[PDB]
Amino acid sequence: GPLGSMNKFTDDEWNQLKQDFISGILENEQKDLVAKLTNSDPIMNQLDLLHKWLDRHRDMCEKWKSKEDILHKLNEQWNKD
Repeated sequence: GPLGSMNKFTDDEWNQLKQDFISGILENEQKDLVAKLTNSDPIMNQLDLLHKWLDRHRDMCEKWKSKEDILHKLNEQWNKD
C-alpha cells in the first residue's frame, strides 16, 4: 500500500554510517575510552560490540537524521556506557 514512514537505512548505508561513527570515535580524544573498553586494544573501535550496540539503537538515528549531532549523543552515552 502507501509508502510507510519507515525509510530505514540499508546495510550498505548503515555500514557507511558505521565508519563515520568509528571515525568520530578515533577523531575525538574519546577514542581513549574505546581503547580501555577493550582492556587494551588500538582503534578496534569495538566493531563487534559497536556494531551490535549501534544496531540496537539504530532507531536513534531517526531522532535527528543528522550526523555530528548524533555523534554528540553517542559520546555522552559512550561515557556512561
